[PDB]
Amino acid sequence: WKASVDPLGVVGSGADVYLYFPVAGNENLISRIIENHEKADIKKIVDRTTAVYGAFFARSKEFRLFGSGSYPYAFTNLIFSRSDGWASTKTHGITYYESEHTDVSIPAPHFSCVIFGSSKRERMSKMLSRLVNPDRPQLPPRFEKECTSEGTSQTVALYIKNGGHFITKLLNFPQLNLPLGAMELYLTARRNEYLYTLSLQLGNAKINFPIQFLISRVLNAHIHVEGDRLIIEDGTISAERLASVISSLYS
Repeated sequence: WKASVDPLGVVGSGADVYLYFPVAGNENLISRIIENHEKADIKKIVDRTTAVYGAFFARSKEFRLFGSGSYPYAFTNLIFSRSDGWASTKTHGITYYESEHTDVSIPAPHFSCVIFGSSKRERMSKMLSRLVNPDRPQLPPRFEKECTSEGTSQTVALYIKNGGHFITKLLNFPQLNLPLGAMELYLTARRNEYLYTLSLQLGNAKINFPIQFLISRVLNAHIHVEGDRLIIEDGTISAERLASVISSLYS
């Protein structure tokens, strides 16, 4: 069953936000996000991970994460200590570790699964069943491309169904509840900030040159419209604010 695993089919269909982080080049950002949510075992896992695939579900308030990495027995044995509030349970052989808000499995030496969030978060055995029968989420072409680029790219990818709501956060405005569609967002680290490009689905709504210029100057970015999509390129956001924007999905 480990022969062919699509991590996006494992985190599941129907998410409000899909995320992909190559760990190399994005260490500080991922550390900050983890810190915002509460400890050592998760950081330890990340330090052995090459790529993280994530899905956030607003209704059940949870993140589901899948990591590709190297998780040998000598490593796993030394984490999930009961003095840290981790309980283990035994199941087709696999061990599950549970805590108040975080469940973790290492179902094979190169895969990790983490489910974090409210008491309505998915059961680990249900996520693990998607190792055998995966879901089939639909993702945009560059997001799909980034997901198979580990080693060649360090671009962080997000796909956000409610792009209206996210754009206000990302651009530091207040919550307006804009009538806009899906957003694709691609970021790459420069020093302590991120450079990004995004596309935002506008629908039939027009955006005139005045609103365009003002956002543009606010962001110090190149902006244009293509068909029904607003394209922003060369925007910047600090790694600290980016981490907060992502963290703020939960709570």
